[PDB]
Amino acid sequence: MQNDAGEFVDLYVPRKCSASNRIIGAKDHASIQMNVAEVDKVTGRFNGQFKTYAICGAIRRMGESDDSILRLAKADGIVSKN
Amino acid sequence: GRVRTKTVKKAARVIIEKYYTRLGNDFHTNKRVCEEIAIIPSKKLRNKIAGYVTHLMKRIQRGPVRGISIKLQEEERERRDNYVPEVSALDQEIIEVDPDTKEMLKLLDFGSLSNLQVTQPT
Amino acid sequence: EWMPVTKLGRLVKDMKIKSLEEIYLFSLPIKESEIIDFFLGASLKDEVLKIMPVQKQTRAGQRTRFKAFVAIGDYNGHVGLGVKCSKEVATAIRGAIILAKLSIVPVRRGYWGNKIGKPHTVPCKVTGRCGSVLVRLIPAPRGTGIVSAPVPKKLLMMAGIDDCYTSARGCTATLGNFAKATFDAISKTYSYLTPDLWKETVFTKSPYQEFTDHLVKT
Amino acid sequence: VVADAGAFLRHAALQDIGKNIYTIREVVTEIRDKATRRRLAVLPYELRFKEPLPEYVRLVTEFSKKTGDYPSLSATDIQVLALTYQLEAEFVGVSHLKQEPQKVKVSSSIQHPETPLHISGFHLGGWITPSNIKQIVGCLTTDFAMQNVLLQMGLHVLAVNGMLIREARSYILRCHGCFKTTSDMSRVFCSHCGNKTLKKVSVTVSDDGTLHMHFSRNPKVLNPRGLRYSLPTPKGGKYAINPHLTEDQRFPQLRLSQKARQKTNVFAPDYIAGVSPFVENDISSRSATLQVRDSTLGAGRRRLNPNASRKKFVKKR
Amino acid sequence: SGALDVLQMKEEDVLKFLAAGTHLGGTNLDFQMEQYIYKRKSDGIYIINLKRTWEKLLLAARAIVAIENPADVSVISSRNTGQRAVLKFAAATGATPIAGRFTPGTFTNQIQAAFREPRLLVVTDPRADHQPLTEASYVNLPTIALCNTDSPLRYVDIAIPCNNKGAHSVGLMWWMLAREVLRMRGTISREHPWEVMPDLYFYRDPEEIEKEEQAA
Amino acid sequence: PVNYYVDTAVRHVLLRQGVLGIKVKIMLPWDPTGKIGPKKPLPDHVSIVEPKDEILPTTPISEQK
RNA sequence: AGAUACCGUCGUAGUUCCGACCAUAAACGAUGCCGACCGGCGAUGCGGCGGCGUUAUUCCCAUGACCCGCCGGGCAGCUUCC
Ligand SMILES: [Zn+2]
Repeated sequence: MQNDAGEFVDLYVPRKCSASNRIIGAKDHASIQMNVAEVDKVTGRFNGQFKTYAICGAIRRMGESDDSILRLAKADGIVSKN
Repeated sequence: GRVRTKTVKKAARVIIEKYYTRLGNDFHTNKRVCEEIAIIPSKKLRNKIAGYVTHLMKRIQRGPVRGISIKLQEEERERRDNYVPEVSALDQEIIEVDPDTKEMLKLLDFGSLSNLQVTQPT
Repeated sequence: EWMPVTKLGRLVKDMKIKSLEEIYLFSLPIKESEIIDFFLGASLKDEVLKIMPVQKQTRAGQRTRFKAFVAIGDYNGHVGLGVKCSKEVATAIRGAIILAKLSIVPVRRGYWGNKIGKPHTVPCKVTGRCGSVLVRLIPAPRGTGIVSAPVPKKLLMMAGIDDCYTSARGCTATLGNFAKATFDAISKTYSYLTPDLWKETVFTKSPYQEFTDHLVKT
Repeated sequence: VVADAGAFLRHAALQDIGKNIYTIREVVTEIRDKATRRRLAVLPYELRFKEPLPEYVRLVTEFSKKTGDYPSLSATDIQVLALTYQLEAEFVGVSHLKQEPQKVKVSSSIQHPETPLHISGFHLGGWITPSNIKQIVGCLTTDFAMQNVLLQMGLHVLAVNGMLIREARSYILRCHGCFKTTSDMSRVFCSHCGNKTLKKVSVTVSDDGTLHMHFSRNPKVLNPRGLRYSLPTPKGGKYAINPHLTEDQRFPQLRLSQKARQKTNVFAPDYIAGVSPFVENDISSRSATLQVRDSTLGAGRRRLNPNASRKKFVKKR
Repeated sequence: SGALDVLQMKEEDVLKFLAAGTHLGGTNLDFQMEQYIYKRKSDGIYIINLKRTWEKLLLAARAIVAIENPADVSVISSRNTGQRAVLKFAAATGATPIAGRFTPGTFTNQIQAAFREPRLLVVTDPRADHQPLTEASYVNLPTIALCNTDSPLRYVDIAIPCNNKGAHSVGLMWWMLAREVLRMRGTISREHPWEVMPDLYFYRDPEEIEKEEQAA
Repeated sequence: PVNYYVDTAVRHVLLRQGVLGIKVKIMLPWDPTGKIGPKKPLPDHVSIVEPKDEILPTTPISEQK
């Protein structure tokens, strides 16, 4: 990552999965980047803001990326409790 | 027998797509407008093309066939797609509901709905 | 003059995708070989690893066609591998050259001992598999060179890997298996979480979600 | 005396006593049987062609959903009942009609739905005694969806049986899920909720329209047992077979070969010359190699629950 | 749901799901769907927790919003129950629909004239149109599937527990999906109920055309 | 159209061991002869005039010159 | 064409019981034993736990017989890009 002098010796920083923290590989095509939008707490229109999520493919293979995104938006208050 | 060909079929459908408005139900007027637009070879080919155009006009005047994509018929279709009746079937008085469905909305704080009907459980 | 057929290629062509790296960051597939020619260009070399003749068992005998194992590589950055089977031997080669450009992984380079200067070896001891072919890359001190079979030495050279310790197992004589497996293993260097990579990833705007104003234009 | 396509399908040539015979032009052109067109060639000169009015049609459709038969009727089946409405407003006293008649009055029994309620050779005597096959103003309709709407108005009609109607014994299908009765006996999936939660419901309709319906209170039908099982991956291709969930998901075209799909018409005496005394079995085509079977064949294995003890060497479709 | 009373399931809308019978679930229930259920009852009709169903609509009613070009959404029915909804969905949306047959290779085969590159997929059925799901597994497409109780969540991204075996059951889901995303974007707001009646998005069933032309 | 599109040429080249004989066929294109191809197009090809865009009037305005 | 073989009629030893030998089998899941972890789904066998109901002539509790669910150990399935 960083050499002795401290320059960033790497090409790009690969993004990590937002569910299981694994590296999304560069040739991974079941991968997701779901830009979920934010609401007003009052009006219900579009904020201008949006929360980007990320699902790796092996999670998406298992049918479990539904609950994963579901509890990630629980974690960001986009899903109400119960 | 006498089976048409892709050169007959796939090229006639393009005349439908672009110039449906000038077409009609004649063989002999579809054929005279065919040479106005289709830069064709020999006349047997344009006769088979014009015959498939005429047969296809006959097929259209029942209803839309699969092969077409018409700028005029689809706006006609959307103005026949918009069948908006008086009473939609989601504005009704009595809808019979199982007792196990009833306990959900009492817990999901919508037990105040009066349009329901708990029936005799079978 | 190249006219792309994807939303990817237009943003590549029209100065909107800045580097090759942003395609790797959002893991977008590349379906147009000219994008590879756009960024790499001159800094890209290719090698025929084998031409083998194959025969289709036709009802009237056999007929001859040729496979072509072409590995390409940006020296210091990237590799690829393509396998085209055609009838004409010049056709099978130029098919696999395009087919290898469609298969460009990047590679991560690390250090053996202390991190002085530029990286030279594999960051950890990664492995790869392709059909009973185990291939293991191992980090190596600076200047030891590639200690391998002649075949993965091509891919490791064309990556920019200066030096490595290779160990392999299986029926390595079957070239396609043995060349994909070492292509597998160098593909996994960026697919390996090391403690450098614990910084939480700020998801930047994807160029689809960013430059879609220019995609409504064309 | 309104004539129907079922009266000519059973060939009820009864233009002799009822003499006010009116009919629809469409319901005789839609018949695909040639012996009915043979009936159309000679006899129907005594009847008259007529259509009902759009004021009359909509008022028929009002209590049609209130008797729960409007999707069960065909489109041509709507106009025939409205064709009776102008005749009744013309000839008969309108003052003896009713509409929105009556409730369900569930007569819950311990009788299984599949019991032979009045199937002729079945007996619990009742023989056949070979005369009785022909012993098995108004209308002549053999469709119960037609017959249901008539008697709820209080409209006595007749049939190929020259006497009037008083008893209407048939079966309908109520959705066990959404409580929706259809008069169709052919479909197996629901029309409102689309599940396989249709169950057999026997009715009994009088001439006045006393709807009383034997809902079979028996937990062999009210059963959740063979109802949960894991399903394979959804398969897409020319030869995929998805396990028939909805009434209309696009199955691929799988068809029998016409040299296999046809049986023997062994009744016909033009029969002697040539082949074996049975139909030749199809061992050649790729209809046989893909093991394409009839949708009606093997239906008893559908009724078997999935999680059971199948013998260790079977494989179905 | 984002715990807003602005976004809470309103009192009229509960009636429609009861009316068409979306609360009536299938006979089979996926264990991946067993989170979303309310209860098993007798005779295997797994009644779906509708507030949970309502919470999953709204995440999908946030997912479609962030895309700048609304044409970048593919909306697909493979069967003949969600044809009329999907077509006039995009008429009210600006989406890019696919009705009827999904051409295998619409998302992969870059040579085709049918080849489109969307940014988001919404599916009527994860069993009927499963073919554009596996297509969406290759082009990095997020996914929304109108999931029944028996609906495998494979390659879905968010999923909505409704019923879709019923004709009206499907059409109310698309109508009310479109009802929120438009009021999310900035048309007429939460006060007015929407001018398009959900009977427009019901399936036509052209045996009923001859049952509606002969009376109206 | 094999008789005005392809050009058949047949030779007899010599070597030490015998004779090779080559065959070269050149199927000519369209766009009539600026040394290039024939006048007459393919009798299978059906060129349809591109969809000519026309202005739609709404109000009866009589443009009298 | 060839048969001492594919056939039939009899039929010893054996197949049967008891007492000793004998220790091999395509003795098979062609898959050592014990323990842990790793997806689902119902059916079934045994034991137990709980429960609206129906029948043993109801009923009084019994107790069986079914029916819905749960636990544990079994023989088995089916499913699935673990
Ligand atoms: Zn139903």
